[PDB]
Amino acid sequence: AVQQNKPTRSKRGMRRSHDALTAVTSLSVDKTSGEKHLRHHITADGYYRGRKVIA
Amino acid sequence: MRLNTLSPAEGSKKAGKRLGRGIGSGLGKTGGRGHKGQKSRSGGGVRR
Amino acid sequence: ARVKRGVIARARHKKILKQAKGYYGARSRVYRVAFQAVIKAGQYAYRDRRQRKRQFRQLWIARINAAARQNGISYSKFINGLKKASVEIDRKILADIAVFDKVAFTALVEKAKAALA
Amino acid sequence: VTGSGKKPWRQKGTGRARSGSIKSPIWRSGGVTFAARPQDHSQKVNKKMYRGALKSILSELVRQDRLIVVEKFSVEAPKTKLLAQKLKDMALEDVLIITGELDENLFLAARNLHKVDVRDATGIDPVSLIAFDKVVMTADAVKQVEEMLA
Amino acid sequence: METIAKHRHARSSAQKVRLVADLIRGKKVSQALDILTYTNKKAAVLVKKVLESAIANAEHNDGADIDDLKVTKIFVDEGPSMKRIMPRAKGRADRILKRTSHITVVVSDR
Amino acid sequence: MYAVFQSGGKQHRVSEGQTVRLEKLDIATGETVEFAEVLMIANGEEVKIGVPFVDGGVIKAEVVAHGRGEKVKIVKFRRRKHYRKQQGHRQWFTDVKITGISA
Amino acid sequence: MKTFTAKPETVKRDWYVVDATGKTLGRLATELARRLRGKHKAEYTPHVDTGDYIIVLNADKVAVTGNKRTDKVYYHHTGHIGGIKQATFEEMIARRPERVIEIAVKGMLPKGPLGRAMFRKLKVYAGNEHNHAAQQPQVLDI
RNA sequence: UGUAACGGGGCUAAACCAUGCACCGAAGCUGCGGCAGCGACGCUUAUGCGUUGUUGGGUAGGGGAGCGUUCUGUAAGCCUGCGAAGGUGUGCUGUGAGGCAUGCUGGAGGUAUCAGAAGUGCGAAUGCUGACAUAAGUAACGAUAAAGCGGGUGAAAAGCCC
RNA sequence: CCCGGCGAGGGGAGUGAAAAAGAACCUGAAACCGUGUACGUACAAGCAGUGGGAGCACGCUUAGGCGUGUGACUGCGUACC
Repeated sequence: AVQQNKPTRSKRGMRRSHDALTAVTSLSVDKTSGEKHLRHHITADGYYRGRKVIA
Repeated sequence: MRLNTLSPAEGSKKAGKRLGRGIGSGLGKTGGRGHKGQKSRSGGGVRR
Repeated sequence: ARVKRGVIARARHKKILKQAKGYYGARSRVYRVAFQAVIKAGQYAYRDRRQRKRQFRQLWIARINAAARQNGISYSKFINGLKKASVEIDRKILADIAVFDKVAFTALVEKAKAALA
Repeated sequence: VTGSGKKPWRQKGTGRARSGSIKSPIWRSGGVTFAARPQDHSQKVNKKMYRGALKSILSELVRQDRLIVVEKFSVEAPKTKLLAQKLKDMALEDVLIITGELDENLFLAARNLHKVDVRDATGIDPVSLIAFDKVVMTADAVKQVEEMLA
Repeated sequence: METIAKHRHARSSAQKVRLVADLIRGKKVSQALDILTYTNKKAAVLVKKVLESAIANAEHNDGADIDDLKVTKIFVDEGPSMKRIMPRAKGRADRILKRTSHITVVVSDR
Repeated sequence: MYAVFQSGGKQHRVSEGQTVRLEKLDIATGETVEFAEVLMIANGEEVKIGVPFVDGGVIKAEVVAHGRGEKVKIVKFRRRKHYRKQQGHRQWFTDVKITGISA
Repeated sequence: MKTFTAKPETVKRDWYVVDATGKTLGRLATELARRLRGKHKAEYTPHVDTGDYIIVLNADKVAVTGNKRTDKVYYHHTGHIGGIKQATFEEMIARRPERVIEIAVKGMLPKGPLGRAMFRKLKVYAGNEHNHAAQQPQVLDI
């Protein structure tokens, strides 16, 4: 359960090739306030789909 | 004469044997005393 | 006096690490593996000077055999004809003629085919 | 080396290499294998070999025209500017002056001169005859270095 | 104008920040700010603060116009890791390394 | 228009004006040399194959330079037998400029 | 001066038709290997594919001497528990006839990427027709 | 475990026996170029010039000749703020250890030649000390008594306060 | 002075001969870890080199090619003590 000899930096980067983060495609623009937010998430301002829900 | 022109007679200095200073030096790695045994050891060798 | 040995050891290691340029992995960086790789390279280079002198001769022999069999004679009977006509052109120039100058190789084939018969 | 003679770990069982002292020369801060002592490097020269080298050195000091014999060499004040003007007048820059009787008037006004050292005739030494560019010697001091050597 | 901005001895590892810093290379700095806003990582918070500070330096210490800026070169490389003893079992010791990093953001208009 | 000839223990195949590097001769850096032993002279179509050193034809060549080649490094090693050895080698040449292939 | 070395762009490779109607398998395959490797061209180069594309028709009509029609067995392993599959000559001639000359030539070619390339040169067909008439291949009798 | 008793393809010769001539084939031998050791021989023996002949795989081991580092004398000399030691590239050069010049960094020392002395040359000793990798962003985050919500405060609250 | 959390850290300013001499402070190597550019690499098997060698990219030129970097393919080749 221990390595027989050390793995190279070559085999390190190949394994970390799948560890890359995926950025969001794009954010949405609300109809009234026009601020950016995630899809299907209420704004930091409390707007969601043209409707203020939370002060 | 000068102090930087003096020189000994040819054959005066022999410069000694430095045991253990590489492959190409002749002696080196066992320094001329063979492989294992009582003569190979530090302080070893039988008495007179 | 006490001799410190930073500069002479660093010089001896830069000497070996400079010859290991182009080697994969720790053979280009780590000194021990670089030293083994450099001595292995020197051994192979000696051996391959000898093997180069062999491999080019067998390449020329294959080219002369192909171009002579284009003319209708195998390499053994072609070399025997050129030897019995006392022609001292070696296999290097016969390969160079075989590739470049087909009519000169044709005349050499006709000379060997005259000399064998 | 200041330290204890205790084994730093066990003989077996531990993963590390064997060791039996922290004063071992392989170790750091604890050390030297073949440490040094104060030693007398002075080596014996035979009297005939010393005097043979002295006669060879004086003969080559003549034969290379670096020997100058002056009958009287003295300075009449202990001022060094008088000795400096005397060696400037004699075209002398780096000299060994050998006088058969050590007068203090000459010895004191040659102290601050770098290239000029004045020896008695008994204080003649061979590296001082080689090392100096010119040697001037009093006539009775020439007679003295004769009657000592040969 | 190159306009470097650094966060030296950043309390995070170089790999954990490098994972975030490989997302905003070459990006126009509005979309880079929006990406670092909507990335749910602590390295995104650190890298977003250095990017905002680099914008501020490029507006103040030299001329203007953040609407034409673009992130040329952002790189993270490790700093001085501090050594802490973590006691493991059966009496033995263990030295865990609290790793730091240096986050450098270079944003230009070019 | 080319000739085959034995210069320094090996055949060369040279054309007009070209410069060929071969072994060291006792020729100055600014002198002439005449290779009268020519093995094969080909001119257009007329190929004169030499039942040795054909007939009459003499190659004229001028020595350009006399330097030593690149250094090869001989490493002689024997694993676990406590033996290694290095030696450099730089092989002299003469560069001759072929001035004329005589027919 | 140095030697000659063929370049992988300026090599000209002709197309050839060979009929294997009633021939020995090994001697046919040997001349195929000779042409496919490039041992016949005067600008032969070992590290360059200088061979000529060969179309081999009537690949089920190739013959063998002796009892090798029934006695020559073709072993290959599936890489599995213990599956060693074997086929004689006539059953391979019935089922996949082109693979006979494929394996026979593939054993006489070099090993590595280059031998795989000069085996990609070979276009063997079991029938008398071929679809490569756009390449205008000459008849090669041997 | 898989053909698995030609190395393989394949071979009725591409097998065997006899004969014959070619060719391939080594670092062998020969051709050309260079270095060295030994022995004869004459030059007038700077005990080096040449001519020939022969030798030149090497462990343990014997013998011979050199390189480099630090320090002392030469040296209150010589190089050096129009740039030293060091570091890092490049190019020449020697049979080799090596040497020399030079671009960049550095910002004050270096040291010829010929001698002298060594804490004089590291890859290995489960070598010693410091640094940094590897497994790896993996295991784990320490009792399975248990948390949820509202307001606060703050740049930020699952954990703090109420 | 600006970003930052009346931070940490940084960018200008200013001192200085020099701030890649900024207090983690002369020089600042190697291992180790990055960013950018050139080449190679997703049908090809193994001490990772060595001999041959195309292409590509850079410099230059007696305009013939060299020099530098990588190096498909190919013969040979099972590390050191």
